Amino acid sequence: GPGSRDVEMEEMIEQLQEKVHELERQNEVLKNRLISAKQQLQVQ
Amino acid sequence: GPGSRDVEMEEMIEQLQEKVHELERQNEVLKNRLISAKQQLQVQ
Repeated sequence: GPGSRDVEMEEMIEQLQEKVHELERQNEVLKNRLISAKQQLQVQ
Repeated sequence: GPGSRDVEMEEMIEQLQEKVHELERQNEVLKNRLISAKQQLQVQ
């Protein structure tokens, strides 16, 4: 008989949560690139 | 199909999908700001 757990449901949810996490990481990288460029422009 | 939905689960899934969309929009803007500045650095 089928198991109590729906593994496919678990994976679908985990995939969506990981998509949010990876976009947040990419957002942070972009923000840091902008910070870095502005810091470089401000010298002198 | 038949219209049976768990309201709280559906709302959480939609909120996560909207977060993905918002992060994608935000990251497009940051990337395009960086591209714009590089293009300006090419003004000869």
